[PDB]
Amino acid sequence: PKEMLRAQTNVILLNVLKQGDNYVYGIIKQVKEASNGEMELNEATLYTIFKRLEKDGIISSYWGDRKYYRLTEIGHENMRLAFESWSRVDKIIENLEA
Amino acid sequence: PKEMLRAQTNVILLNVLKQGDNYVYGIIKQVKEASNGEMELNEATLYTIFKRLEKDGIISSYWGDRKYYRLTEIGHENMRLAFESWSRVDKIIENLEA
Ligand SMILES: Cc1cc2nc3c(=O)[nH]c(=O)nc-3n(C[C@H](O)[C@H](O)[C@H](O)CO)c2cc1C
Repeated sequence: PKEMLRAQTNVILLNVLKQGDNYVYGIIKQVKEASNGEMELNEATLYTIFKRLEKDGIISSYWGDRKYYRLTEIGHENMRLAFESWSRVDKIIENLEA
Repeated sequence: PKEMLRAQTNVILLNVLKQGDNYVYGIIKQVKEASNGEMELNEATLYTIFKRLEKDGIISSYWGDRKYYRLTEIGHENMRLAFESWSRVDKIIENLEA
């Protein structure tokens, strides 16, 4: 299911960035560690996703003193809205089971 | 965010069907109750989503002795796979926070 994995990777990448500004290799390390090894992102997958997020204003980038990525203001608020509504969804689903 | 609401509604509808075969009005009642009133689905929204799920083999339909909908075999397994991987995602996200 290609576009569910895509969605999953998006959420994860945004959450890494939420923890702090980071660069591609740093992100890939953090995701591999937090996933107990089960998830090893390809450098190129990150460039594809980051090209799209930048265009949509959700993230921005800049150079160290190596390319760093940053969650924008829009990006933070979009994450908050997403977490809020998906949490409603999770409780609705909880009420359907019992 | 049109296509996130769409995704949310999909998950909810599939979970209703997971609880048991149901018909459009019954589903809408159950979702409104489980959502403490915050979520009132339109009859037409359900037809749009159910047309797509049927085509993809995820659900099927039949008449009572009124149209009933049913999660297919594929449908159940797809739900299980989705719940499993999103649960990995949730734990990965948990490790990134602390
Ligand atoms: C920020 C966030 C975004 C999510 N996005 C999706 C999604 O696009 N599709 C999906 O099926 N589940 C998503 N989920 C998980 C969802 O709440 C649910 O656990 C699974 O969809 C299966 O129940 C998301 C969860 C979080 C916390």
